[PDB]
Amino acid sequence: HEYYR
Amino acid sequence: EMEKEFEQIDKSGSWAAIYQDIRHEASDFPCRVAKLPKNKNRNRYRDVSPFDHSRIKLHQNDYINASLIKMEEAQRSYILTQGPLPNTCGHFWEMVWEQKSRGVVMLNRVMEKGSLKCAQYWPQKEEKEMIFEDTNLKLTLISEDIKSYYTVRQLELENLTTQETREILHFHYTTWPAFGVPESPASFLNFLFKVRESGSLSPEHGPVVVHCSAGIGRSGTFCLADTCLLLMDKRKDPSSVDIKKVLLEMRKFRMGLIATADQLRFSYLAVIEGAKFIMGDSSVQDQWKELSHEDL
Repeated sequence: HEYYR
Repeated sequence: EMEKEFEQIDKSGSWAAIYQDIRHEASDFPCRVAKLPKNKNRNRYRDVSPFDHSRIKLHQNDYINASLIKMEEAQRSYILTQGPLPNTCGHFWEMVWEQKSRGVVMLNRVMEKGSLKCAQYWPQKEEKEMIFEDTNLKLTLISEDIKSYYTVRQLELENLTTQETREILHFHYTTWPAFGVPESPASFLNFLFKVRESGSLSPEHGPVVVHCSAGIGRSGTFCLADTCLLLMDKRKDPSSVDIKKVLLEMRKFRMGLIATADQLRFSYLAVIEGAKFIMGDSSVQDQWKELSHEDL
């Protein structure tokens, strides 16, 4: 989502 | 030489093991300014923030998601930053101005596999200049040299206050996928040496600004290769540069540089190939250009 992971 | 260690890791297939090690050994410094609430909308990713100790300060709210990587022994500084947001385009150019940068290297595309990775922060037509009213800057496309996998634009940045102007060179690499690698070392090193030749990296200028989507993965790869080649020349010894120690040194200044094990492998591939030029084979440069197919 809006996490780079 | 250094070609030893690479042939080895490839056979034993331990690249991811090496990469996982760096993640474990990498610095971990506080990111308090980046985590303030008033700065939530200034960060594109919630797990990617500048360390407090190396963050760029706007000369204004002074926060921008960008880090000064100051490689003391290589004697070069870079600013790595995220792809600007719709609301931080004025901050980005404010930063470029206040830090006296001459070049911007952009390694992502605005549109990347359906995902929006970046705002259109520079003008695409000479006649439609951009005006950033929060920071009092005006930005104008002057000319552009389009090549097959990259484009160099010449821009004019005007400080609407003092009315002074500067020329900024924008180097846009268009064929480097997120979490992926360039097509070949030649196409990468050809790009890198284009940037080098422009003088944008010269120390009489401020640090070059390098960004991708988060400013850590592809940006990290670009900056590690350039620095390793710098240390090769300064130390005057190719097999002396240890890519791992250099990358950990860069990671004292910004988290997460180099995003995949393959990007680390390519980093080795690029430094190894680049040593041909450092060792004296100055003409391998022309080889890279022809190999890169930059024409048509």
